[PDB]
Amino acid sequence: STVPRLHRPSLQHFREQFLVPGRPVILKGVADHWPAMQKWSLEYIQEIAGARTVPVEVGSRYTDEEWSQTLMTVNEFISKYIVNEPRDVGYLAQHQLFDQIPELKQDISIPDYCSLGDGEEEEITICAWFGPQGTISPLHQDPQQNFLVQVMGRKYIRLYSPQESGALYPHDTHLLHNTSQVDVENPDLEKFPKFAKAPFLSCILSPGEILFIPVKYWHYVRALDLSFSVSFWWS
Amino acid sequence: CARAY
Ligand SMILES: O=C(O)CCC(=O)C(=O)O
Ligand SMILES: [Mn+2]
Repeated sequence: STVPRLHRPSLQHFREQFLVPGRPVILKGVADHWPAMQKWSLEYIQEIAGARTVPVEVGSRYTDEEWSQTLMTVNEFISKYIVNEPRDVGYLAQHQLFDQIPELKQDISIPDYCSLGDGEEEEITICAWFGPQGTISPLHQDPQQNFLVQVMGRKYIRLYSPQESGALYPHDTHLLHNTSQVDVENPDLEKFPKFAKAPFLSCILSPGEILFIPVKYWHYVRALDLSFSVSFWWS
Repeated sequence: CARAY
């Protein structure tokens, strides 16, 4: 089924119906007035961030054997992996761009819902996810609550509850134990038969929308267009 | 925020 969409729910409603039970939801009317929503174009990103060095993941999926990480300027990333017919998929993923470039922080806001957590605002981790159509983050789970805010483009997102972990065949190794062995959109059902019947939620996340990903909820993400998302990891 | 370590 689909992830529910709610317009600006009260803190108490979000707490009781979503945060405490650990249920995903899309929040509307919360981030649609970030300055980023109108300001962030490729040209703006080049002007504010183009000369800075960022880590770039190169390859279809971080679970691939050919996949690698490199360093380049934001201008180089845009030129090589977005605008010119790219030779490979590149992704500026999982990067604390707003600590690197404080000016961009003025264009976003931490959702007020984060104040319901038991952690300090100073410990909230804010990451940028910027890349072309077709980037894929394989199915994985994270150790904190997350608000994933879509600024540019759309993403297809599949969510599996922690209760379904046995059907998702987590990797055995330490570096990948938070990651599924299954390719969500083309699963090997001969090797991973339990995956076929595992229930899930899905959505297309569009600009101005926030997806709440409960702590430890398994999530898979594919960009459908040139995309920029901002995540807030909080407890 | 990493998933790739
Ligand atoms: O947008 C993506 O590719 C992945 C986002 C993610 O895994 C996160 O925000 O924790
Ligand atoms: Mn994640």
